[PDB]
Amino acid sequence: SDMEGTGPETGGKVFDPMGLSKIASAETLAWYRAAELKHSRVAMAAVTGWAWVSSGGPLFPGYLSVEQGVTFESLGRDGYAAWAAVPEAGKFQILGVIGILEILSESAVKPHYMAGGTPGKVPLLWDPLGFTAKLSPETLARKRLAELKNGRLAMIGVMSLVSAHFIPNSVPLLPGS
Amino acid sequence: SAKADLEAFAKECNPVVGYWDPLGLADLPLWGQDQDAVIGWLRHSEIKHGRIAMAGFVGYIAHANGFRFGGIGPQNVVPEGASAPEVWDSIPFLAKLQIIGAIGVLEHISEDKNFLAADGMKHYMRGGKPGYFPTFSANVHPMPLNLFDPFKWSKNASPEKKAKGLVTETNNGRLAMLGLFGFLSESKIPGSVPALSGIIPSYDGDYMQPFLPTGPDTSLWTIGNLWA
Amino acid sequence: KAELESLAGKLNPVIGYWDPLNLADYDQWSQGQEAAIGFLRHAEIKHGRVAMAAFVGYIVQSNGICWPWALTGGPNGVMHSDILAAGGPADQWDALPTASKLQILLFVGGLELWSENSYVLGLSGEKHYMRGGKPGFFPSIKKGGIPHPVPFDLFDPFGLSKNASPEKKAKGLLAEINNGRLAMLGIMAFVSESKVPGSVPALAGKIAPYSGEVMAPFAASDNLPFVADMLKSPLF
Amino acid sequence: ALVDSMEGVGEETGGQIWDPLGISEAVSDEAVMWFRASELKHGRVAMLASVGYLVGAAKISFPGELAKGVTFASVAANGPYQAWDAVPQAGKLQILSIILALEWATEAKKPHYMRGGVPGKIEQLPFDGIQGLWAPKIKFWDPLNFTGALSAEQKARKRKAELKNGRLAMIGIISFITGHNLPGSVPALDSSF
Ligand code: CLA
Ligand code: CLA
Ligand code: CLA
Ligand code: CLA
Ligand SMILES: CC(=O)O[C@H]1CC(C)(C)C(=C=C/C(C)=C/C=C/C(C)=C/C=C/C=C(C)/C=C/C=C(\C)C(=O)C[C@@]23O[C@]2(C)C[C@@H](O)CC3(C)C)[C@](C)(O)C1
Ligand SMILES: CC(=O)O[C@H]1CC(C)(C)C(=C=C/C(C)=C/C=C/C(C)=C/C=C/C=C(C)/C=C/C=C(\C)C(=O)C[C@@]23O[C@]2(C)C[C@@H](O)CC3(C)C)[C@](C)(O)C1
Ligand SMILES: CC(=O)O[C@H]1CC(C)(C)C(=C=C/C(C)=C/C=C/C(C)=C/C=C/C=C(C)/C=C/C=C(\C)C(=O)C[C@@]23O[C@]2(C)C[C@@H](O)CC3(C)C)[C@](C)(O)C1
Ligand SMILES: CC1=C(C#C/C(C)=C/C=C/C(C)=C/C=C/C=C(C)/C=C/C=C(C)/C=C/[C@@]23O[C@]2(C)C[C@@H](O)CC3(C)C)C(C)(C)C[C@H](O)C1
Repeated sequence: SDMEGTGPETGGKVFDPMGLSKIASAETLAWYRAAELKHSRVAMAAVTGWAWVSSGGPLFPGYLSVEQGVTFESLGRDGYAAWAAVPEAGKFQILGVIGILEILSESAVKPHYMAGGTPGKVPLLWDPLGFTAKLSPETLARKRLAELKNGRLAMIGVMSLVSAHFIPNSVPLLPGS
Repeated sequence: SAKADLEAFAKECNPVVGYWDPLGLADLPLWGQDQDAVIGWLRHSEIKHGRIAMAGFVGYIAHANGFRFGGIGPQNVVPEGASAPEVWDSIPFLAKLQIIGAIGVLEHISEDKNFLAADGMKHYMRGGKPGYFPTFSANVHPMPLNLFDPFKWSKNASPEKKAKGLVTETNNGRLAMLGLFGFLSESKIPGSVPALSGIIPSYDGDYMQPFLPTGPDTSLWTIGNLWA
Repeated sequence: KAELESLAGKLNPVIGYWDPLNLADYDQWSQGQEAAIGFLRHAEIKHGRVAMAAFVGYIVQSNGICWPWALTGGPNGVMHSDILAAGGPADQWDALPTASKLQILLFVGGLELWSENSYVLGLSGEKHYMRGGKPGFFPSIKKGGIPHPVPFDLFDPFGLSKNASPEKKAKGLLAEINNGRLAMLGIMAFVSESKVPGSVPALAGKIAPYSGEVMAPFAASDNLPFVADMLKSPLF
Repeated sequence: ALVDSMEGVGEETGGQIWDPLGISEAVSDEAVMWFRASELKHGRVAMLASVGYLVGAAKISFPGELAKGVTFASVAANGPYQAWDAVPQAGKLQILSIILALEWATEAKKPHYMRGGVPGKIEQLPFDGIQGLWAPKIKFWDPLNFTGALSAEQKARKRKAELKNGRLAMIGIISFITGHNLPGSVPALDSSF
């Protein structure tokens, strides 16, 4: 409906050529915004990682798992090839921490986003140092809109990287590997 | 209050530029510590950085030209002509330790509440004057003369002259920051600044590590040198 | 505005406001329309002034004229006529060491920064050329700042325009606009005659070849970052 | 007492009673007092166990000799699991004797925590007032009066912190033991756990 997210580049109006609303309630629109925000944030983290690792970056100094024979620089510079070179213990640790965090996010917000609440406001994991602890209500909406726009652009970015890795010469700026 | 004072101070620093805060640092709560304390901390950091940059610029010139104090002291170990980054490479390691320790003593005196309430003034993060160094009427043994005005040349100037002096101090500090890091950038990457290309030689060590090239353990002491 | 109708009529009474593109209605900056005509007028005047300067520079640099000064930098360097021995006045810019072009471009940039500043323009009495004000007005280099006193201002340094007639100043502004348009045509005719030999009726066999790009300030001899990577593919 | 007016709650499970299986609703008040006492004893035991297991895993040992002929580092030469079996049986029996005396004297106190006492509030002197037995007046909890400078609100906040840390410590010590017994289960334990 009205919500956040809209602004310039569309005319101040909602963008949905295929309908995908008018079959949605407040609960369904809240799910839409929660999924959009989670996908947006994950995609921003994903582009900030793949871009840093593949292009340049000093990489983390150290060893990564003193027992198995792996080095931070031995993982490589490719995105998908280095992910497979991450040990199974590290992969399971990452997935388990993410699962624990999201299960607690589902069970920790008592006005649930599907039962009231605000979509995308997950407990913890945001500013521990309180950078946005003094921002005005008017300025915070601008930052939320900027988050949404940067997240959509990053969604397109991760899918561009995935397309360039899987089917070569797609996304013409991205190289063949 | 503090923000308006920042606007005014930025106006008298440069009326053409004025208040130039692109990265909004005058609005971040650092330690959840209000606005005025953050402003005081930022101003104190700027003034301290500027003073250290000015002193470092003059010291860099003195070291690169060759300006040894005399005999017997720690200048005896440093070779005649080594460029400024290498005079903090051949002084004794204990000399570096005691220099940094005395700098820390001065920092502690600068923020000690007992040294600061002896002059009747408060912390810069608690409503004080940023960059103010206190007197020495709290030590335990009397100091001959203070740090800010070692002689009594000051203290008769008008407050307006003091404000103009503070503005000149801040501007000269920023310019000295730029100059000293021009020196350090030429000492690492060639052709960074155009004017100093070929003047300052290249350095290999780390500029942020005080004791990675540890100096010698040479005990420059005679008469009663019972500590070996 | 709609005052530019009368100004176009004063520039030429036969052909008045001539705009097939209707670019005065084009709100390219999404400000008020007044800002759009102000930007267009200031751009036209600045383009014209740069073009007359470049035209006279081309004319006096194309026929063996060079200053007898040095431009060396210390016991070696250009003799200030070796640039003249590089060809016509387009290889000369591509022969001015490295720092000379940098300092010239930075001087022009600081001059434009002095032009744009509303605190400097407002201290003279005018405003920015799109926020009202007078297009083409250069503010005083003396009143706005510059803590060490300077001898002269940029516009009218020797003072030989003071207490002039205001209608004479308006006539001078109109003549400046017309001579600016004519000088833009002249300097682009010369720049086209550099690369393209077959253009124009006149100027045949009087212009240096200049196998290079007129629109590339920095040359292949510059040791700035990229640059050589930026000159790895020519064009037409 | 009632499970509603208790100090678990926590912001992690929103701010209501977590109980998903309805254990506290099917049982009476006395079982809730027993559950809180068992939870707090479990949390304190698990906190001490987690700290000791981390110390043993870091190969940190006392400078000296455990038994005459047996160095502390000789026992600590392997992991924490194969250190309990290297302690002499007499020392472990003395440890269990002190623990048995503490448990017995703790439960022997009056207003039992089911019959009027506060669950988890172990009183300061468990070995006081016992005929035929004497002990110094060293307190069990806070021999130094650290929680005497605190107010009521600080005490409530630190009790909540204790409950949360106890639950985390139970998870941690069970993770340590399971990772040693079944390697590859807990990926956070490299080799020496
Ligand atoms: C570390 C030194 C230092 C410190 C602590 C400050 C502190 C301050 N400056 Mg200041 N300044 C400095 C150096 C410093 N300055 C230098 C070198 C110059 C000359 C270029 C200036 C010029 C200047 C102006 C013109 C003004 C200030 C102002 C201010 C105040 C608030 C504005 C702000 O965001 O802070 C400044 C911001 C920072 C210090 C950013 C933190 C450092 C970041 C995180 C690292 C960036 C590194 C990066 C590689 C730089 C890229 C450079 C380039 C590519 C663009 C604040 C007290 C305003 C004022 O008058 O208030 C008193 C103001 O209008 N500054
Ligand atoms: C054996 C240890 C133990 C005991 C006795 C209790 C007891 C209690 N807890 Mg508690 N808790 C524990 C461990 C324990 N907890 C752990 C480890 C966690 C972290 C996940 C929590 C998290 C927790 C929360 C968030 C809350 C409580 C609350 C409560 C109180 C009311 C719930 C109730 O009646 O359940 C009685 C409980 C039992 C009878 C224990 C049954 C255990 C079964 C038999 C075994 C199941 C274990 C299962 C297989 C998982 C094992 C693997 C594990 C390592 C992950 C009660 C006093 C609530 C409270 O205090 O509200 C006032 C409350 O909000 N607990
Ligand atoms: C569940 C609890 C538990 C258990 C079963 C063990 C079991 C063991 N520990 Mg151990 N330990 C624990 C907790 C525990 N630890 C904690 C919490 C610490 C941190 C203080 C340590 C620090 C520790 C060291 C440094 C060493 C052992 C060692 C040992 C082994 C030999 C037994 C021994 O000397 O005990 C010693 C046990 C302790 C000193 C812990 C005392 C626990 C009490 C309840 C705390 C008292 C409070 C107070 C802070 C203590 C100081 C008070 C005093 C200054 C007045 C054995 C495997 C030794 C080893 O590696 O094998 C020989 C050894 O050198 N432990
Ligand atoms: C040789 C075996 C033996 C003997 C002779 C006794 C004798 C006694 N027991 Mg007893 N007891 C024993 C074994 C024994 N017990 C065992 C194995 C247990 C199970 C752990 C108990 C548990 C027990 C309880 C629970 C109680 C008694 C009590 C008593 C006393 C009854 C009346 C009385 O004097 O109260 C007045 C009490 C005294 C005069 C106390 C003085 C006794 C001190 C401890 C003597 C010091 C002995 C010294 C340390 C050397 C012993 C070495 C040994 C530890 C290796 C009486 C002295 C009752 C009592 O009141 O005693 C506290 C009581 O409540 N006993
Ligand atoms: C294209 C290119 O490369 O250009 C290059 C050119 C070049 C030159 C190479 C470059 C450089 C280096 C630069 C510009 C370095 C600048 C260094 C700078 C600006 C250094 C300030 C020192 C101030 C001091 C020590 C203050 C002393 C102050 C003192 C001793 C006092 O407090 C005394 C006093 O206060 C009392 C007590 C009472 C007052 O009543 C009177 C006074 C005020 C006397 C650059 C940046 O790289 C750019
Ligand atoms: C009395 C009084 O007010 O005092 C002063 C005050 C005041 C205001 C300060 C003054 C001033 C300032 C100054 C110094 C102003 C200077 C202005 C300047 C320097 C004006 C250059 C123009 C160059 C042009 C138009 C070039 C055209 C070029 C043309 C037309 C061509 O080449 C055409 C052509 O190429 C084509 C297109 C094709 C070819 O086939 C054929 C040819 C080659 C023919 C004044 C004006 O001095 C008066
Ligand atoms: C105030 C408040 O709110 O309290 C807080 C306290 C606290 C601690 C801060 C909280 C937290 C956060 C955390 C860290 C929660 C962590 C939870 C965690 C880490 C839970 C791991 C479970 C692992 C299991 C079940 C393993 C199963 C293992 C199984 C099922 C097997 O494989 C067994 C088996 O292979 C055998 C052995 C052989 C055969 O038999 C076959 C099978 C396959 C069956 C909470 C939750 O926020 C609440
Ligand atoms: C030989 C002997 C022994 C001995 C000995 C002893 C006593 C050795 C002592 C060595 C000693 C006592 C070494 C001091 C150095 C002091 C320095 C470097 C101070 C610089 C101080 C400076 C640079 C201060 C500068 C400023 O203050 C100025 C001027 C103005 C202020 O506004 C600002 C500041 C504060 C910055 C034995 C073994 C113990 C017993 C045996 O029987 C005989």
